[PDB]
Amino acid sequence: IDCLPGTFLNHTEDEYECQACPNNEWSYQSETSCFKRQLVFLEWHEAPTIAVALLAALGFLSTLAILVIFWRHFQTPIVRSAGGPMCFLMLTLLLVAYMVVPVYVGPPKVSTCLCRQALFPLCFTICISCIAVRSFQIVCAFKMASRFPRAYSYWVRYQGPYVSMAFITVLKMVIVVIGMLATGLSPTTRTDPDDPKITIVSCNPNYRNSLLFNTSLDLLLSVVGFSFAYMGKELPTNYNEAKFITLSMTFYFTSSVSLCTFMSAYSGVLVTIVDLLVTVLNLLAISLGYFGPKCYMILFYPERNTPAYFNSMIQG
Amino acid sequence: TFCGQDEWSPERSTRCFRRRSRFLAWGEPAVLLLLLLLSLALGLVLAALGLFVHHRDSPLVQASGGPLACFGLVCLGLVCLSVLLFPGQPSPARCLAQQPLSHLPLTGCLSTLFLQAAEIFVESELPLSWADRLSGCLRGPWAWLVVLLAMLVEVALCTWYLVAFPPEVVTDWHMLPTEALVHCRTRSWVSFGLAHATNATLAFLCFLGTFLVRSQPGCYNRARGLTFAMLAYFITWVSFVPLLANVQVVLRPAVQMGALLLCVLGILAAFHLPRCYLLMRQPGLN
Repeated sequence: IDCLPGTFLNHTEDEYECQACPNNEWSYQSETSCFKRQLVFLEWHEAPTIAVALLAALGFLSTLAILVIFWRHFQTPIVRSAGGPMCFLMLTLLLVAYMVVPVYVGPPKVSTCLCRQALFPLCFTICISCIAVRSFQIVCAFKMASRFPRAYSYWVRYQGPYVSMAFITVLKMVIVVIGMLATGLSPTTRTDPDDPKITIVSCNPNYRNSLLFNTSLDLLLSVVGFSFAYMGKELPTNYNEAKFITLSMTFYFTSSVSLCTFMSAYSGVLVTIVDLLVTVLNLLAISLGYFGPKCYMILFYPERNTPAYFNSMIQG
Repeated sequence: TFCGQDEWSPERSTRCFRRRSRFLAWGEPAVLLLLLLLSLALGLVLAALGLFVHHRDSPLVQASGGPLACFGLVCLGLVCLSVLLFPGQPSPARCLAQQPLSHLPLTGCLSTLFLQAAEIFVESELPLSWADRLSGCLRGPWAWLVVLLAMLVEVALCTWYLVAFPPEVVTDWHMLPTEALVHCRTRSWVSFGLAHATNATLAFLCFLGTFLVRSQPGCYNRARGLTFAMLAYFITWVSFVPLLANVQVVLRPAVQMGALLLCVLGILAAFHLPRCYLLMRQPGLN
């Protein structure tokens, strides 16, 4: 009689029973000796990590250039149309995002899994809520102040959009803490089908269920923002922000659907890298589909920079 | 001492019975239903082609592209006719000439809708000087040039995936009790995606070029059809994938078959059917 993997013929000792070779030790059939269940984690020389590294490097350089260029033109009405220092509150946070990808490479423990689970997905909610409330401005601020001026004009006068964004941040903190309690920070070990000799180690939300644990309110925010932006696709022309918002939302949606479809089937030891890829890509979406164009308008054409032109366009 | 995997002898059996061959034949109910769908597809497509060579000089058709449009329609007919290489007894030529010969025509035709979308975008968004230049350039051979470029890319990719992994026939003796399943096997989604890449790229490009264009005030817009046609292709592939991953082994050949039909039925109802219907009613419209 034989015994299937995980139970080795105890030829090291009494051979009557196919005792279980403890810990990583493991054998297929009879097979007196025991092997090692080597664990694998995202490595360096692996080409996919280098691809993601370039993707995360060029985009970060782009955001840094846009940061400096915007900062040095505090007077030009383009920089003043972004809402003011609020836009900077956006940009700075995005850097942290790209700065964290090197958390997804290296051996995984609680030290880095805490960041992976709690820090990175904090920003994304706020950074999409900013655009959501931005569309809220573009359309509502005059639509309801012109459709419901009876109270709206004074009701939204004092509770500026900042608090409405703050409540979304609050919900995000609540959900993050609830999930963290619901699960553990324990790193997770799994078995690689390519051969029993290999195994996997990852942070806890690696399961697509725990990954989707957060891609619900964020998707809700993205859809609402896209709706409002499309509402004013071309009828308004504040500084041509509805168009860019629409493009960024479309890219987000395509990335989400692509990842869902691919993970339906599974690809062995690829989920880590595919996940990092989608995260970096959805950051590039914003970093060079919302802020790049305004850098181009500021640094190539003064057709907007002139005070007269923008005092002309604000009214319309 | 059990009748060889060629024979699976059920319990309490002193005499073995050979496992019959198992392959999706040409008489199953499913294949008959899908071939009827094929008949409908071919009928509508050929009606379209006749119409498009009927009013060739008309202004409506002239705006659509004409000879590029006819090339597109004939290539769609070709792909629809290429839905009969999947069913039947596994054979080497049919195994090796099933996917590439069903994906080449789609790209060779979709090049054309990409041309239309690019021409719309040239005026809709770009500045005036580049708009004039591109209007004066793309209107000419440039269209046939891009068609040829797509065709060359698709053939190169086909050859690469071919040599890398030519699908082969396989026999499984332990999938169902009393039958040996002979079917053509592939390698995960590698070849699938490699053969899917180009037309997906073109479809996305058309969608992003023509999504935002303001609907023509009080007139039919050339953007609505392209957008609603591209979403059909995207949804079709994204929606069958789970099915093909989660279905009975034998009916697996029978899933790819279906997709190419429904997808085309979408396009011929989003870009060609509306123009054809107008043309039908052109004499009555004026």
